[PDB]
Amino acid sequence: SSDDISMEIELNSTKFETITGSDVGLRPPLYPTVSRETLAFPFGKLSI
Amino acid sequence: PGQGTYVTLILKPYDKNTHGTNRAFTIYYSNDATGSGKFPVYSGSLSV
Amino acid sequence: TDNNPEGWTLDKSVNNGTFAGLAENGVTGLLQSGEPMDFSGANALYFW
Repeated sequence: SSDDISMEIELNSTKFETITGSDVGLRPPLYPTVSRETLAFPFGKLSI
Repeated sequence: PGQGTYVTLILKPYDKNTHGTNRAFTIYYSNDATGSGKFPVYSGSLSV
Repeated sequence: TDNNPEGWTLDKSVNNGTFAGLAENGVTGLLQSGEPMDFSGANALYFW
């Protein structure tokens, strides 16, 4: 699930699109396949 | 620490053609006034 | 191009941007001005 999540802040006219493949080497696996387990994608101090 | 960048290099599995025979790999960096020497920044055994 | 601390150009100029050992769209990890706490560095003993 590489680079699957991404934040795209929209500025007054512009926008700046950062993807997690550019932040984290840690990937929350779909395993534990057991149901209703949610995952977390932490972003590090996005100096936008 | 100081000025510089984090870099997450992802590498392909072992192929006998592109990697030669030995499965080990070391990745360097330089500045680079090519001929200015490069510093080994990581060594490892590339996976299969 | 700028004095951004985390800004280091992904996929730089005319050079292909690949060793032929990574051969994927995954290089980046270029943001994240911060790394996690180190458990094998100088203060490893105190953290452990």
